Amino acid sequence: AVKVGINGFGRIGRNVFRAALKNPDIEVVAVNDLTDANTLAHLLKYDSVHGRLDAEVSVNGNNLVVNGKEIIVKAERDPENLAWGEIGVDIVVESTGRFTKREDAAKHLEAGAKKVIISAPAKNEDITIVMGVNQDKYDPKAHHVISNASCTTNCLAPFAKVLHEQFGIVRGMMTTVHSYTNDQRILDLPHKDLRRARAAAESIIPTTTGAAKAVALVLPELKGKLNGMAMRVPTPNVSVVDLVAELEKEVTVEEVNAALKAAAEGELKGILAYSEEPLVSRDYNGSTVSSTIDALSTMVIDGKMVKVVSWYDNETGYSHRVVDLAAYIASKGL
Amino acid sequence: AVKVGINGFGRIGRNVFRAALKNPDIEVVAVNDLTDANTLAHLLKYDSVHGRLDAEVSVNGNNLVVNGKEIIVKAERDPENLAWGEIGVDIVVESTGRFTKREDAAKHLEAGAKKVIISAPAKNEDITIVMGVNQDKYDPKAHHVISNASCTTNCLAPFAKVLHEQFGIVRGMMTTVHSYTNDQRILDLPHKDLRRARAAAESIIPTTTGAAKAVALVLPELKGKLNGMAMRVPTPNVSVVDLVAELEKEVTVEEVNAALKAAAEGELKGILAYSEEPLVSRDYNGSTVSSTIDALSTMVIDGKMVKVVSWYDNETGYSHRVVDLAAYIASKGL
Amino acid sequence: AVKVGINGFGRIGRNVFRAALKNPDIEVVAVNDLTDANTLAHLLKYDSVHGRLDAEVSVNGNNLVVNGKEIIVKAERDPENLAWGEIGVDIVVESTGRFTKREDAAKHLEAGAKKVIISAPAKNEDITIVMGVNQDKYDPKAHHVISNASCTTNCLAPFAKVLHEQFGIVRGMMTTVHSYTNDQRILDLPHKDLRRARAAAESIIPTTTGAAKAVALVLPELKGKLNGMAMRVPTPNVSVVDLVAELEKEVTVEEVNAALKAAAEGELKGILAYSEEPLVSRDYNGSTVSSTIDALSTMVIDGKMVKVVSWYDNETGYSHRVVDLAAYIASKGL
Amino acid sequence: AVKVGINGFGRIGRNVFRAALKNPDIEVVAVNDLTDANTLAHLLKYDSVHGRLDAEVSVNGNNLVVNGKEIIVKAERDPENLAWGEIGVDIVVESTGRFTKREDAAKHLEAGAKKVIISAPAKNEDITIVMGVNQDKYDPKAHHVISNASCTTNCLAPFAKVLHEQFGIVRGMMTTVHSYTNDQRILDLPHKDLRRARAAAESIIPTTTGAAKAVALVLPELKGKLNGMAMRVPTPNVSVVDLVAELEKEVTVEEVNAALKAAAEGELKGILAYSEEPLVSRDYNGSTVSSTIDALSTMVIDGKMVKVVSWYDNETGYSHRVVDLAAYIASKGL
Ligand SMILES: NC(=O)c1ccc[n+]([C@@H]2O[C@H](COP(=O)([O-])OP(=O)(O)OC[C@H]3O[C@@H](n4cnc5c(N)ncnc54)[C@H](O)[C@@H]3O)[C@@H](O)[C@H]2O)c1
Ligand SMILES: NC(=O)c1ccc[n+]([C@@H]2O[C@H](COP(=O)([O-])OP(=O)(O)OC[C@H]3O[C@@H](n4cnc5c(N)ncnc54)[C@H](O)[C@@H]3O)[C@@H](O)[C@H]2O)c1
Ligand SMILES: NC(=O)c1ccc[n+]([C@@H]2O[C@H](COP(=O)([O-])OP(=O)(O)OC[C@H]3O[C@@H](n4cnc5c(N)ncnc54)[C@H](O)[C@@H]3O)[C@@H](O)[C@H]2O)c1
Ligand SMILES: NC(=O)c1ccc[n+]([C@@H]2O[C@H](COP(=O)([O-])OP(=O)(O)OC[C@H]3O[C@@H](n4cnc5c(N)ncnc54)[C@H](O)[C@@H]3O)[C@@H](O)[C@H]2O)c1
Repeated sequence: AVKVGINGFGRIGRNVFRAALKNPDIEVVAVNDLTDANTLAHLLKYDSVHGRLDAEVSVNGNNLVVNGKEIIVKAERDPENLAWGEIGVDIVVESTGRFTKREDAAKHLEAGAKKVIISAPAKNEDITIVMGVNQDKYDPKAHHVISNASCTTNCLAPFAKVLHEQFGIVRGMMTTVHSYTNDQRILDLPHKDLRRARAAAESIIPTTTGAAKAVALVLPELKGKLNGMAMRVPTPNVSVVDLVAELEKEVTVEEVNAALKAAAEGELKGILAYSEEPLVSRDYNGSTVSSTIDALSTMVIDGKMVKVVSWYDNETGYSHRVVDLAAYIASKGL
Repeated sequence: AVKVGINGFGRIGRNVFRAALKNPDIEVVAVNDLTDANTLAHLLKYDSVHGRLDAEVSVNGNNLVVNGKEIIVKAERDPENLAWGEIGVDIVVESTGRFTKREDAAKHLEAGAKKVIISAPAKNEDITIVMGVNQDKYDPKAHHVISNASCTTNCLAPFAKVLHEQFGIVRGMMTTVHSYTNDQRILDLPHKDLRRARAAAESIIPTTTGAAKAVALVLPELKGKLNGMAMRVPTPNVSVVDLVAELEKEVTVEEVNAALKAAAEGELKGILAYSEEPLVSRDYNGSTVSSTIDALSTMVIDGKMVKVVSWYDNETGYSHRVVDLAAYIASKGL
Repeated sequence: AVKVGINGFGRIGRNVFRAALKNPDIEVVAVNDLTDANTLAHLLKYDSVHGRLDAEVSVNGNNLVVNGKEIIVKAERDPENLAWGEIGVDIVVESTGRFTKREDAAKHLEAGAKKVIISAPAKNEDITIVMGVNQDKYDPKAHHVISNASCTTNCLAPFAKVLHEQFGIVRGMMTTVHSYTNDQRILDLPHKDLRRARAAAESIIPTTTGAAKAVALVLPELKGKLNGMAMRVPTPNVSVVDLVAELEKEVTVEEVNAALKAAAEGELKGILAYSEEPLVSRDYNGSTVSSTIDALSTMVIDGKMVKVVSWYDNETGYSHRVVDLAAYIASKGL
Repeated sequence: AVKVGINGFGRIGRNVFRAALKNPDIEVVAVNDLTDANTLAHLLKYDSVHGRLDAEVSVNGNNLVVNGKEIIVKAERDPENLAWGEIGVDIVVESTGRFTKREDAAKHLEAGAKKVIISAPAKNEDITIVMGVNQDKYDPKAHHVISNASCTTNCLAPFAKVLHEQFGIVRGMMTTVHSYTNDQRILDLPHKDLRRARAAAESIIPTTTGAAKAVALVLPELKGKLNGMAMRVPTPNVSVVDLVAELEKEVTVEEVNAALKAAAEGELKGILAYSEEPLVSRDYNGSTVSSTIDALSTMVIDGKMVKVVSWYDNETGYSHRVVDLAAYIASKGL
């Protein structure tokens, strides 16, 4: 029903597409990138990480035909010339990675879109939402440039929430051991981040993350209580959050895991998951939840310091959240 | 001067051999493995991780010849049959990974050697030593079967000592993001550990570690204060320790780095190193120190919770400490 | 229908099992390995290359329970002790990699089975079959210990048959650029083959292959005309054959491609596939045919020399052919 | 001596820089890229493939200081603006990958340079040289825009030359199994070549090559007699050429190998090398020759069809040849 347009048909853009084909509440009517339709059809069809799209994809002139519906292909470098309004696009998913500051993202609104979901942390957005955490704070009257935060924040927030509500976080530090992404380099090339300049598939690469601090945007009570870093490693998809926290109450592993399982089975079902199996990163490829607790890794010291580890498919989970947010937003009235 | 034999000419035995080539004090005279001298000479010459050996290597009958010196090659499955005594070996480096219980390692003693250094965490050993942390605790009379601990423990202990001595650790949790080793599987094969059963180069693999508890063996005051986990990733060598600790003194990032830098330049010179460069794991390939603080990653929260990151070449640094321990033991009279 | 047993529940053993679940002609009633039922169920459930099995898998005592069918699990190191006969097993799939000589393989018949399929090149076998090439040569009275040849030979033979029949092969050389397998080493360890002793995921590793020579076992006319080598590379599955042959007739790329395409659509349907897409190795992960021509790579020089490239999922395509041969053999009378 | 400028301080640019450090005949006075001196200094110091540069490297304002030598750093996207002439640069190495067409490369001549070496196959150049094959054909008066061809052509031409001279090539097909380069993509992104669009470290990726054909530029007699393809694989550096050729005379494997070895030790010493060790790609990291025959891989069928395999460090060997050519051109007078 709600008409969606995707700006930047890359890892997240094409994964959102894939997640959207499942949602009957949403309809992707157009995509914009920097290439032609033949190239997009080919990239959409064959995915190195996710396998063949199971849908008939063809090219009809300048457009994509997927299961008989035509999808408009644009190739406009400048968001202002998109003309979203002319084709009836209501919600734009901004997934280029170039327009995360309000000045650029709002161009879509000026082009006739009713709402914009930035697929990353933003600057000056109306509101930053983590589904299952603070979607209730969205005001349809006032919020038009919406950030869906990062994949890492989507992983950490749901369980930080649980731990905080339940035991109370004094302070905590995280490490995300993260698959490489298109922001890195194949072989030692210039980068703003000198760590991210280095061959992506050959090293463990420390890099900064704003994800722990960003939790404070969706869970105000944690402002100034978490910090963290990332470690980019030689895998193409799937990541994991390692959080070490000092709690207010004294707990046991059993207690910590019970609260997490409860939430995964209740309030956070479909967002937070819980696993007691000894799995590895490849096992989570294709996982649509935001966070899956590795129960076997939970660990406590002195009743107060806990280690919690949670898996996330950084392309899939995050893309399903983008679609969830689009439906929720549309559900509040456009 | 002191003659050394190496049992198990694998990643550690060959790395120990390379390090011993630069040591004035010890001389490797014989090796034992399960293969022929021709295979061993090939493996010693050409290393996938460390490149070509810059030495002249040849085979003379059943022996390896390295820079004119003849090295005896044995192929004895049973340590008891080694006959270390006849060829004068006083110190045996136990690097097979099969004889880590004192009872098994003591077979070299039966075979004529005077001291045994097990290249891993041991069972019932006379003493566990971490060079620069507790070598002073070694008694030449009382201790014959000595464990050099694990690579991770050698990384963590030298800086856990500084932090504790300086600020006081209340409690702390570690994660080692570690390169794969020969204990893993190429493609999903039975293993006691169901996580290590999985394709080593394809996933992020959580696995347990006793390295954080094992710090208690060399710094008794940390007994029951640390715990940790490991994450094996798709790189062939070089690992990193990520420690999150609750300190007793309120600190700044600058004071933590200054204490670390101070120890690296002083007391722990050769063992602890300190780096302010934004490096990646490949830059640590060949590093001989046990631990190199990544000073740029140091972070504090609420003045009490710290994050310290330290690099280690799990093959080279650990091998260099094996040689250091061997010469320290020799220095104390054998 | 025909009851089957699997000896060696590894990459081929488990992939045959997966293939067999959707074949109504055969039924796997028992497997043999060197491990417990819990480890095998785990490995059957979660695969690093092929993902999660879509079947319900559990452990019932000492056995596996798959989709409500109890599967007997054995842990006999000696085939002669398998007692295949007492539980009605007619065909045994020999996939341990240890029993490729007819005399070793024949222990299975001593144990009560009626037929043995060795999942690799054999020694002294009754017959070597390549489905699609010479299965008509199977004789139910004279052949009991059958070899299904190698994955490489199953890729090459079907298209070498078309080129030969249509144009006539004078001579030709093959290279298989192949994924790594459990026969290789994680980090430089002794191996009979000094090339396979080297870190599997770190290099391009030239290795010998008998596959081009083995085509003569299924296509007698090609004896002495083909030879080749292999290059093992850092990918966990999927391989490709590059054949260069001197032909009898003058051809064009179009002629050669049309010939391959006709065979793929007619006689070799299901065994030989034909692709006009510019795909990469990951796109063929899960592919069930033995051979898929990369039509874009077909090249001719001087009307006489041709280059043909064909893809193959070395685990899946091969495993499906084992299943096809088991079904074929059962149709001929047991 | 000859003052050299480098345009595009990338994999080839910095490897040429490394190679030049050793040449007393050539002096690198300036480099141009698109970033600052601090970034370039860091990239030159720390290399993911070749390790730490053994030289003192610092930044002196806006310049690089290497072992006392100041190296001017420019950052001009447009070659027209480099003003080579003003700083005395005689030879320019064009290694950005963007200016291979004569009209773009000639811009360096208009900016004051005397000669331009394009580090890639070119369009409309004055001449294409393969050191040790046709450098004798270079005319100082007439040739000012010179291509040093590709890394593959440099591997192939030296031994195709020997083979043709000795036995005579009728026709041949080559496959180059090649390390990934910065021309590829980390995770499926638009690319002009839909093969090269796919995740580089995840697959075996077939791609066209003009290297076989380009041999005819340097060995005119082979025009129309060779063709080939490439396969990009998950390794960061080092490649291998696989040539299958129909010969004019009848040879033995022993004859072919002795011809290659004779050339490697005579004519082509330092360009063509010969190895009888069973080595792997990582063993050739840092290899400065153009082509190293893998003698154990030589194979003959019917005395007429030959397979010759040759290794090449695509970064280092090519880079030393760029330095070789520069020194050659200089010696003929500027
Ligand atoms: N990859 C992940 O795991 C991930 C997860 C969550 C959020 N994100 C965020 O999503 C964003 C996209 O990341 P990605 O990994 O998908 O990147 P990407 O490189 O795969 O895709 C970006 C796409 O945008 C296109 N593009 C670039 N500039 C354009 C322009 N001006 N107009 C139109 N198209 C343009 C590119 O051609 C490409 O197709 C970034 O903000 C990233 O931080 C990424
Ligand atoms: N790789 C590392 O980073 C590392 C670091 C520190 C300590 N360690 C420990 O060192 C030990 C060896 O580790 P590795 O990685 O060098 O292993 P590895 O597999 O590469 O080497 C073991 C070697 O021992 C030989 N061997 C096996 N059984 C033998 C026997 N009975 N007699 C003689 N030789 C025998 C094998 O042929 C092989 O060469 C293990 O205890 C491991 O925990 C490993
Ligand atoms: N992986 C491939 O691409 C492939 C393709 C075609 C043919 N093959 C052939 O198939 C055979 C198996 O290859 P793989 O890749 O599956 O190997 P693998 O190493 O993955 O599996 C071997 C299995 O046999 C079990 N095993 C070993 N010795 C045993 C014994 N004595 N009794 C019972 N079980 C035993 C092991 O525990 C393991 O599960 C080899 O002959 C191989 O050449 C392999
Ligand atoms: N990598 C190899 O093995 C290899 C080998 C032989 C030849 N080559 C050829 O050499 C060239 C360079 O290849 P590479 O692998 O080094 O690539 P690269 O991507 O590593 O480096 C190119 C460098 O050029 C700089 N650059 C880009 N545009 C520029 C501009 N307009 N002005 C100045 N600098 C600019 C980039 O920042 C980068 O540092 C290509 O033509 C390639 O085909 C590459």
